[PDB]
Amino acid sequence: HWGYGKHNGPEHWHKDFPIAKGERQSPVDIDTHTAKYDPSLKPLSVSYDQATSLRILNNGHAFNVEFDDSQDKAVLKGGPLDGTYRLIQFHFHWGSLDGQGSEHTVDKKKYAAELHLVHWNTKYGDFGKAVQQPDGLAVLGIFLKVGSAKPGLQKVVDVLDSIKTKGKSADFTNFDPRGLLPESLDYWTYPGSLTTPPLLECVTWIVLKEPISVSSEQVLKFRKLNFNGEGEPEELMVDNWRPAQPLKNRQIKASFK
Ligand SMILES: CCc1c(F)c(F)c(S(N)(=O)=O)c(F)c1F
Ligand SMILES: OC[C@H]1O[C@@H](O)[C@H](O)[C@@H](O)[C@@H]1O
Ligand SMILES: [Zn+2]
Repeated sequence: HWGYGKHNGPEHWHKDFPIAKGERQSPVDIDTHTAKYDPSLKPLSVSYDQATSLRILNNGHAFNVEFDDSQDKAVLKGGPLDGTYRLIQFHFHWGSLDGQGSEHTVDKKKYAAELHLVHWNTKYGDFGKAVQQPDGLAVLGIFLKVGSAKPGLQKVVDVLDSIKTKGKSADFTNFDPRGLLPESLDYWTYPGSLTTPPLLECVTWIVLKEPISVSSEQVLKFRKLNFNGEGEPEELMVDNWRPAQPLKNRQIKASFK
């Protein structure tokens, strides 16, 4: 099955998932000079006060923090979005070293990691139907740099020892994703895809300009996770990022002048 290694990684995905070579693949490099301020973007609304986290899962590619999306609690709206998008999960991509790990790049700069908060468009009823639509998903992407610790991340860090290997999960209730946001909501936006197989072209990407800082100790604990299952030879879960893909017939819009 697909992964991030030499024999199953991003350069192989197109064989099982030919959309990998499609017209609106993600991630992309964000050329800050070419991105254009868009006055038609409405204010972005990140409304996470009633979020209900449930569980954290090592899926063999990353770890997902899952939310109760059975009703409108944690939602994203405004900006480029038409209607209401409900938070279903978040996860990260990260590197083996601090100089790589992000999926999006900014003027070709790679960050140490990238957080993805995944939301589905409520007009389609469920996530599965949403991923059959060109506007089914909105992913809020947040870069991580290594510096001061992010206090709101520590609860995630401290549970990772209990989900070291593929297929392990743990209760993860009462986690507040507001503690993972930077101060500014300035963002870039463009139409793209899932960055993992099945690579479906359903996503409105909203990538925040301001990174969050996490400590070296925090990201080092991400790097102790395993891609493999329990009892199998250890393959550290590192470098679980897809590189930038061709922009093709797309423009990146900026929320800020
Ligand atoms: C199918 C579940 C799923 C992912 F596994 C995933 F990695 C992403 S991503 N990296 O594009 O944010 C999604 F948006 C997503 F919906
Ligand atoms: O034709 C002019 C238009 O070209 C488009 O490619 C740009 O996105 C618009 O901002 C611009 O007004
Ligand atoms: Zn992701």
